[PDB]
Formats: sequence, structure tokens, C-alpha cells
Amino acid sequence: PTPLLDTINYPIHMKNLSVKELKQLSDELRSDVIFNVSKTGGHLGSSLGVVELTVALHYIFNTPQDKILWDVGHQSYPHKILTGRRGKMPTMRQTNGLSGFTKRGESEHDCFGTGHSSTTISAGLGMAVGRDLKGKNNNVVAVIGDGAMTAGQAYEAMNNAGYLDSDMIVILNDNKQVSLPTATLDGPSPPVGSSLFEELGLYYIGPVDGHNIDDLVAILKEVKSTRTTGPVLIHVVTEKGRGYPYAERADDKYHGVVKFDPATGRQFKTTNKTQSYTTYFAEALVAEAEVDKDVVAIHAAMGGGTGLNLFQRRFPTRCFDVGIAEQHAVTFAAGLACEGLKPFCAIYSSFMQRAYDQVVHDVDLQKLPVRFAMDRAGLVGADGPTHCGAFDVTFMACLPNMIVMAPSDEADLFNMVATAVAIDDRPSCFRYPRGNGIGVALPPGNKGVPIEIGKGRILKEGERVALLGYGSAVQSCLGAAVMLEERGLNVTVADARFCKPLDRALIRSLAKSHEVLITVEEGSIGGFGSHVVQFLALDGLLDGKLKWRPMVLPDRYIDHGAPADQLAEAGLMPSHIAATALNL
Amino acid sequence: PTPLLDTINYPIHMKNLSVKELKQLSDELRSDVIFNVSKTGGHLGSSLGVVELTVALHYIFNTPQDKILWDVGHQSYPHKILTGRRGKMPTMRQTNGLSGFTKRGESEHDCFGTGHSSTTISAGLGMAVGRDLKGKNNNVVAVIGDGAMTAGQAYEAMNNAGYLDSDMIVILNDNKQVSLPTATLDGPSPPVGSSLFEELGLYYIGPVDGHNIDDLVAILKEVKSTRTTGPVLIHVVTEKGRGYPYAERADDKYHGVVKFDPATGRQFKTTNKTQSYTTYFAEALVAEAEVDKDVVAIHAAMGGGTGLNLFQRRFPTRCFDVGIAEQHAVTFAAGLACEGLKPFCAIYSSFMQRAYDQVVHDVDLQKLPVRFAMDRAGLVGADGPTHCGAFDVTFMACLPNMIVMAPSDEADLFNMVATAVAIDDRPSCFRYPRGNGIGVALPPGNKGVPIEIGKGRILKEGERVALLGYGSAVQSCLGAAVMLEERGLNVTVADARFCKPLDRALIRSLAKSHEVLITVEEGSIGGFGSHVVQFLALDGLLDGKLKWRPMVLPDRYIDHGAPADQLAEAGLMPSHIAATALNL
Amino acid sequence: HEIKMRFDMPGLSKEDVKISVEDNVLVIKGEQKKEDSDDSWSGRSVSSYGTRLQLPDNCEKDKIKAELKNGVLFITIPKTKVERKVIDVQIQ
Repeated sequence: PTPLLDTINYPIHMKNLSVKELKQLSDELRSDVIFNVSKTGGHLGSSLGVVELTVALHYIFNTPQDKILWDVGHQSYPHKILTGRRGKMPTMRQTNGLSGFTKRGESEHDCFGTGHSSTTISAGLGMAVGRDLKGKNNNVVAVIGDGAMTAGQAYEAMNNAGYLDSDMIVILNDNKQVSLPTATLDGPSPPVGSSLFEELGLYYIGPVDGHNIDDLVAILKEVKSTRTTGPVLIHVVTEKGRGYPYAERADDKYHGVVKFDPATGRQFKTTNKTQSYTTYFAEALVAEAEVDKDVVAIHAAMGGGTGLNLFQRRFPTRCFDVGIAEQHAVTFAAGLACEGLKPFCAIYSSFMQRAYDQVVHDVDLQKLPVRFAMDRAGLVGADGPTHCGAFDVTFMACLPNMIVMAPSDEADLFNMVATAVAIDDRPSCFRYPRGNGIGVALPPGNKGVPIEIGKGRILKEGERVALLGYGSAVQSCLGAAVMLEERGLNVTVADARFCKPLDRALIRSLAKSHEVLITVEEGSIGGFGSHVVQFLALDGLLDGKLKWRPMVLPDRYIDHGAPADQLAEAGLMPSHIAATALNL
Repeated sequence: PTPLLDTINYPIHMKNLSVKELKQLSDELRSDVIFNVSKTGGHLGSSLGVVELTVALHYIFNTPQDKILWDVGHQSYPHKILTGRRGKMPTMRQTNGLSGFTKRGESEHDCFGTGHSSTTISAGLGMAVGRDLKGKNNNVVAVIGDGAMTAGQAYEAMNNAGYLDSDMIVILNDNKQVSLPTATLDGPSPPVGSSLFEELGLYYIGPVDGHNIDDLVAILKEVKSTRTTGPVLIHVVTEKGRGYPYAERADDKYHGVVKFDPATGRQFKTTNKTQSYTTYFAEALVAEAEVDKDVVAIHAAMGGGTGLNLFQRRFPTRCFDVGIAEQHAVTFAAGLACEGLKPFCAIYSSFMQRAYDQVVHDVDLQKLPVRFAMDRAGLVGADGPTHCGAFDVTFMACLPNMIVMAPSDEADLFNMVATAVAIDDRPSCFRYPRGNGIGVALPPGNKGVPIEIGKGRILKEGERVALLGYGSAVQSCLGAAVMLEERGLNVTVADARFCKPLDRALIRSLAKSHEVLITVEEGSIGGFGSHVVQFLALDGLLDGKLKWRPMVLPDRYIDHGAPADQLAEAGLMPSHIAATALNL
Repeated sequence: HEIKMRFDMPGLSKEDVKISVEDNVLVIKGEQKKEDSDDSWSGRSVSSYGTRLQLPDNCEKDKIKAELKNGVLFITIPKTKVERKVIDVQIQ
């Protein structure tokens, strides 16, 4: 039922269209986005409410005349549609296909590749003053939602913009305060329920209704050609999930909606055999929150993506909502960790770097007791490297006073939470991937057994060759033997779950026993492989002369797509790990 | 002339004092602080204006009854005085002595060790809700200046506080908008010149005059016992430098005042033989800013501490003031770097982690052309590890698309700026220490010769043993030979200024030529030593079997004090480097 | 301290904007709906919000400056100090 849209492949097509037909076009957009997302993994409800805006700021402002800036990129579906990427939606989020977010290095109109909240308005101000410095006379628009209004970059950049009076545009979203979040938020805590940022120096129009394209077109053409002087901010009323009567009351319930029935919203319940680690975490943390008084979890609006809703309404006063500000959290952790409490942070492995300051200074210099749950370890799969948190083992494990631990399955997951909630002399951190394993039940079913701080875990027997690693990697190390175990078990696998303090005893035993060793990790090369050889070096005076090759994330950003091929791309399908020893 | 102060060693002494004598006491405090700072290195003008407040919030609120929170800690001088640390001022900033900032791990009243701007109000809110969760009924006060009002943590934490209605106190400073900065700001750009924080939800009293202790005592006792409900923010009018008629018009000119004449303000001009690197940088950048159109430098209010005042008024439209928000800058860099410009960032090696998000995502995923000037590399000397930026080689050099360079002297400093301003296909970063060298003049005097990207630099001849390193370290490597060069020059020194892309050719040549190798760096162990062996490992198939021991910052936080002993403490005086090879 | 607020809002909608400046309470209903007449433009931009400015000092009446009701709302009204200073709310 989409007449007008089969005609447009860039805004020049629609430049002369009228508002009456503009509305029908926006409706066709709703329908097309729904039919496209019903293939896979589309952050639906935002873009559903955003179709209107996409239309407006592709009609009024020309691109790449006007450098438009969107938010994180989840609601970039209509934009991509109207920017020569309608015919590629059956390949978005797939391998070799489109990223789920705006990606500068794709098309001439892909203005600035987003992928992290609030990280845009600053670059938009930058382009604004830069074009005013090259003498050019363009318009630069930054679109964000309230979800990006909470973080720091937004506040600081927008204040500085209102200061510089650089001619630029800002666009806020979601008047009803339902957020515009990170990629993998499965669900935030549902609420039951303006800016006057002129003190910050901007101009603040809206929130106007982002549900009548007539309104917006009568704005950006009417006032905001380059005649506009200085920066302007555009809040917009947007019913997230607008256009799909299921998500219209079930937005978060269809926000990160998997391939769903376009007629009933039906989704796949096939994952009910083994649960995700994020569920395997909030399921389990309550088994320490019930038996303890001051166990508190800290999250930056990654509840669903961390499962911690199993924790919040159970203990309505030991789970805290800080918005998406990883910095304010990690100290609000330490700020509680000085009260003798044991507040413990659940924050995505990539999203930690948002706060890497406080982890370095406000905690490890204070030695305060904060345990970190670095969710979404390394390869996130179908959301692009703008979530590939393959640095956690690098930026954390370099710090003194911090303990780095990563599971192997649901058992080790909570076999360690029984430790990192036990210890409160110092901080620690959890590096658990996103996926599945083989999980014995709660410490009821014997999984909450704390283990010695700094103690490794041999998981297999093998003497001609060694093997190490942690995070999702040891499962792949288990999987690494599949083409290896049938060779007399040359391989032993040692999930040395402690990255620092390392099981310096284990590695040492591993060292002299074998003639070769191969670590592996889901992080860039500043982490386990680095620390292990750093320890291998000094301990080396007992012949640190065994071949050692850290198969880490190669120096490149692995794109979106199928996690299995991401392993194949990143050289981390077991065969890659397998081949490494095979050369020896 | 200090009658009352020889009597007080904790606020319990002054609990019954009267306001008339309170003022005289504050005056005695001004005088004592001046006589103490005239020994060394005191961040004077703030604390000079802060004496009043220190008095008030040590009189009203009891400690450790009430967890008071100061700003970065520069104006902690009066606080320390009134907290059993008046008699230690002749040892503050020295080795084994006091830190120039509040340090939680020192005294029972040292509430939360600050050292980075805006990193406090969050921890203050944390303590507030925590004490309300332990049932305790205390008061938690956070004191900050406008200098901490700009950054992100402040905005986000204070919004979240106004949300949680947790009973807490916030204190803003410096009504006249003269800032409260980072430690080593030698001078900001001097300016010629109501704060609605109700949208942030808190309560905002002030700015009242922080120059009559009568005013403040009639406030915190009058309304802000625990009867106060929710969070409150206290702006205060404070003439920075109050009490010293020189700094009263020369605050920044006596802010980071070296041991000065308490009668005339005279300071030591003895440093006019060799200039600092920060001067050696802005002196030199203009030699590329004159011959180029879009060379722009970016700084977060570290002008004096980066010398970039040699750059600002020269090019009043190619140097930008962003406040102290390292995040908003590093993209405002990239946001300009997409306009084909070449905007280049000068930000302290420690203060980068404040923004490590954007360097990871908003730049290296965009491959935008931003060059970083990581000032204050590693050992900052007399300001404590709350500035020890010994992670820059770790968190940066792990990224793809980023080039890491560090000088050896003023020559290599600008021999590379001629490169990192030349290249704009990608980002890069400068790791220069704080100190001195041996500097030939500007590219006029032949120092602006660009060098091949990824090319090392052998600085000495030596074949039985190798040696590497960069930053301040290669000078120490030069200095390392002083007890080594007289041994037949076993040592060669190779300032392989490129950390990534490494001079993979040099290291390889170095490898087979020698039988031993020793890198060294001013960073924690996630950097050069890691990357070099990571490259040593894969290249190792040509016998990566040479002994290699990265003498990096040991896993500990090196305190304030004399830089030479910091080298001795951190195991980085040449003898330590010397001893390493001596074992072989 | 003293109370101040300006509304840049070029083309401040003529739907509902209000000003009331008492002691430490203040209601500053700054609003840009654009629900029918954007500024004079065609738009069904259904919107809902108003502005609140309480004050952490009972706003006395020494100096008042106001420029408002068409495109801006801007008010400045004073006080300084003590007796239960709260803004945006007086929580129990």
C-alpha cells in the first residue's frame, strides 16, 4: 500500500511534493519499515515515531548540502530508506549488509557514524564551526532523543555551543520521556507517568508533535535556512512505536523486536531452552541479594539488556536507575562503596570506556569496593563494532587494585559472583559475553560457590600443547579442541578466569609442563595476552622461552552480522584457534 | 599574627567560638596559608577565597559525622589546616608528605580522595543515598567550583540527585566565573567580564559572599541540619586570591604559584635556560599555524599548562575554549576533522581517559583526522597519581586507526608535529612529558622536519644489549647509559617514537642484531611493552626468543613528590633501567 | 540566589504561556506547542509542557525586569538568603 515511495531514492525526488501527500508518504514509510524490520533485529518503536522527522529533515535540508546528525542510529531506518537504502533493508543487520546505525563510512550522506549515545551533538557543533571556518554556508542538524539528553557529552557540548554561537541545529526527541537508548536494551523499567536550555545558550523549539509531517516542514523551511543565527535545539513529541498498534502500547516490547509477525507481533520463543547470560546474572544476583543486606546493583538503563529486572522490583531499594551516564554510575558505585556497602555495576564492555576515568581514579586510587559487570563482552554480533567491547581486558586490567574475572558458562558466572560479592577490600569486574552455555541451577542447585581470588581453573587435560583464555573464549577453546581433541589431546584448556591478579601459579605450572602456549581473548591486544606475557616475562627467568601467540581481536573493527562469522572474520572460529597450534 | 589558630587542631575546638572571632580566625587562616604555600607549589588563589568556606563547613558540620566533599582538592589547604594538618604544611606536596588534594586514604576526615574535576558530586550523592540506606542520619556536602560545573559528571549526577531526592548538599564556587581548574593549569585565558539548576532538580542557594564567615555559619546551622529534605546546592561568591593583594588582581598569576616572596609575590625566574615542553609546543605549533590555513588546536582549559597561549591570541580563531570537558572536545575535534580541517587536541595524558569513549568510537571508527597532544605524560611529579597519566600508551595504542607518537626532546617534539599536522587521513596522538630537554630552535632553526609515519630513530650504538622506549623515557634511556656507556656501549638506544604503527622494521633489525632487548615507557603495562611483544610474538617466528622485560610503571599508584625520586620510586631512575640489563 | 529566566523560542507559540513571580515559588509556563499556528505556519504539532521556577530564597520584589507574551518570556526578580531555600520542589 505504498504508492509514493517506489518513486523516491533521494530527497530530490520529493522536493516538490505537498504536505497532504507527505503524510501518505510517511504512512507508507511506517508500513515499509514494519515489513523490513519483520525480517530481523530492528530497533523499531523509535524509528516508528521518527518516520515523520526523517521525512521532514530529508525534505527541507539537502544532503550532503546539510550535514544532518541523528542519534545513536537505532531510529535511522527511515533515514536509510530515504537515502538510497530502501532496497537494502532485507540485508540490514546481516553480514556484508547495512549497520543498524548511521555509519559515516558507507554513503556520501552518511554524515557521522554514530553508535554511542550523546556522542553526536558535539560533532554537529564541530561541523558547524568548521563550515563557518571554511566560509561555507550550510546547515548542520543534530537529532537526538531524551535518551541522549542525560549523558555528559550532550550537556557539555550543548553549553559550549550556546557559548560559541556557531550556527547549528539540535533535535531532541520523545517528549513523553520514554528514552532513546543503546542498541541492546531489551527493556527498561516501565514508568507510570521543559529543558529551558537557553541558560546553556541554545535555542529550544519543541517538543512539537512528531506525528504530522505538515508541522515540521512548516518549520525547517520557514525559519531554519542559514538565516538562522547560532545554535538551535529541536525537541519533538514522538509516541515511540507510533504506527504499529501492538508496539503503540508495547514499544520496548517491540523496540528490539526480533523477526516478528507483522500481524500479531508474535516473536520467537525458541530461546527457552538455555537462557542468556544477562538473565543468568540477574537470576543469580538475587541469590546473593536475599542473603545479604547491602548488595546493590548499578546499571545505566541496560536493564533488559542485563536482565536486571529480575533484581529491581524484587529489591525496589537495591537497584538504581542513573540514566545512560556510565560515568555518574561508576562513582555512584564508589560513592556507595565507601559506606561499607557492596554496590556492584552492570555496564556493557564497550559502554565502560564512557567512564574509564572514574574506574582509573575515583575507584582504584580509592581502592573502593566496586564490582563491575562488563556485559556484552567483545563481539556483540549483529550491532556492529560500535558495541564491540573488545577493550575491557585492556583498559581495566592495566589498573592496580582492580580484579578482572570472566566466566565460562552460567556456573562459573555465579561461581565468581559468590566471590566478587564476598570481597569488598577493593574493586573487581565481570567480563561476561552475550549468548548461552550449559547452566546448572542457582546456588540452590550449587552454583554460588565462591572461589579463591586469583585462582585459575583447568578445564581439560593436554600436555604437548597448552591453551588459555576466558570470556566467551574458553567455550570456543572447548570448541577449539573439537578438531583437536582427536589428536591425543595435545590441548589442555585452562579458563584462568582471573586476569589480574593472574593465577601466577597456574600459568607457571602450565609453562614448564608444555612446550607451547596460546592464550585467547575477546579483546584488543592490551589485555590478557599482554598481562600474561608481562607476567611470563618476569617469571621468564625460569625459561620464558616457550612459543606464545595471543589470538586476540586483530587490529581492526569487526562489523555487524552473524556472531559465528564474526568469529570467522575475527579469526576466532575454533579452526582459527585450532590452526594456531597446528603450525606447531 | 594568628592568635586563635594555635589552639585548634579539629573543629571541636572551635564549636563554641563566635562569629566576630570567627572572622579573625579566617584572617589568621589566610596568613597561615600564605606562609605555608610560600614554601612550595600551592594552588593558592582558590584556597585564599575558600578559607571562609572551610571555616564554615568545618564549624557547622562535624566530621566524620558529616561526609564533606570538596572539589578537585586544590583549595583543600584551609581544610587540611583545620583537620589536624596545619603542622604538616611544610611537608605538603613533598615526598612522603601531604598530597595537594584531598586524599581519602590519609585521615578519618579525608572523605573521598579527589584529584579530577566534577568527580565528586556523584560520590556525594552516593554517600547520601547510602547513609539513608543504612538508616544513618548524617549530612553529606559536596563543594565544587564553576570549574567543576562544566563537565559531564556534574550535570548528570546532579540531575539524578534532584531526581532521587536523596538528602544531600552541593556547593558551587566562584560567582564571578573564574574557574576552579585542574592541578597544573599555569594560566587560563583571562576574561574581561542566576544558574537555573532547578531543571537539574536540586536546591540552589547562593552565590552568597564567601568573604564573611558570619554569612555561612548563619546558613548551614540555620537550615541544613538533617531536617533538610533532598539535595541542596550552594553557589558561593568567592574572589579567588582573596587575602593577598598581589593575587587579588593576579590570581592565576599566583594560582599555581611556585615558592614566592610573601611580601612582593616574587617567583623564581631560573627556568629561563630551557623552556618546558608545553612552551616548546605552542611556541612551535604556530610555526605550522602560520604556514597553514586550517590548523586548529583544541584544549580543555589547560592553556597555561600547555603553553597554548602562544597560540590563542596569535590566531584568535584557531584556538578554542571548551571548558574542562575532555569528551566534548575530542569530538569537537572530530566534528571539525570532518570539514577537511586539521583540528588537533592538547589534553593531559591522565585527563584523556575522561574522554576515552570518543577516542574509541567517535574518531577511530570514523578515522577522522584528529591529532592528540597528551600533555603531562605519566609521572607528573608533585601532584600525586591523580594526574599520573601512565595509561595513555595503554588505552590509546590499543585502537586501530590511531597513530601513537612520543618525543625525546624539543626537536623530536616538533620533528613529529610536522608529521601529525601533515597527515590527515586518520587520527594520531602526542605523548610528551612535562620537563625539559635540549632544544634546537623552530623549523626556522630546523626542527619542523616531518618524519616518515611509523619510522623509528636509533639514538646510540650498542650491540651486546638493546634498549627502547619513548616519552620522557628515552632521555632517561640516554641517562640509562651513564652507568652503562662505559662498558663498551653494550647499550643502544632507539627512540622508536611511533608506538603504533610500530617501526616493525627497526624492532626486527634490533631483534636479531642483539641477544637481549628491554623496552621502557612512562605508562602502565598495557602499552608499548604490550604492543612491542604482540608484534614481537607474531614476528617471533624469526626467533622471538630474546629476553625481554618491559620496565613500565609497576602496578601501583606513584604518589606526589620529587620527580627524580618518583623515578626512583617507580623504578625508573637510570640505575633501575641500568640494573635490568645488568642481570644479563 | 535572585531569580531569572529568558525564553529564546523564536516564534513562541500563542497557545499557553504564563508568568507568576511570588516569593520562592514561581511558575514560568514557557511553551512551544506550534499545535495549529507553528509561528504562523501550518502544523498540527500537538504538544504539552509548561515551565516551573521555584526559588531557594523567598523572591522579594526589589528589581523586576520582564519582556514577554509574544516570542520570549523573560523575568528577573530578587532575593538572596536563608529560611528554607529550595527550588523545583519543597519536598517533605
